Amino acid sequence: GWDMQNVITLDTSFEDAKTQVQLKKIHSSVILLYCSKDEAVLILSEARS
Amino acid sequence: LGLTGYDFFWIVPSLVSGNTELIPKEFPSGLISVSYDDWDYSLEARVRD
Repeated sequence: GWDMQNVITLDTSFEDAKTQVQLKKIHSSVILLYCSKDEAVLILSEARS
Repeated sequence: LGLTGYDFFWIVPSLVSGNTELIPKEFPSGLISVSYDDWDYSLEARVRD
């Protein structure tokens, strides 16, 4: 009985475009993150921000 | 953050709604506010009172 809230795809720039808005609609849950390490560092830094 | 829409009714006091002729573009429509009347309660009525 999984509860898959949403699917997020940050195709464009992370800290510039509308991507942040998507990252802002995530609530307290488990985040399955799939990306390369170089950009995963940026994604996790933005998530901490 | 998705907190503005048809379901959220932001209600704010006269402190932010002063100077009604100037409206920032980031104020959502339907922003309920209360203020001292400047339309019906005229200046002559003010002086007379």
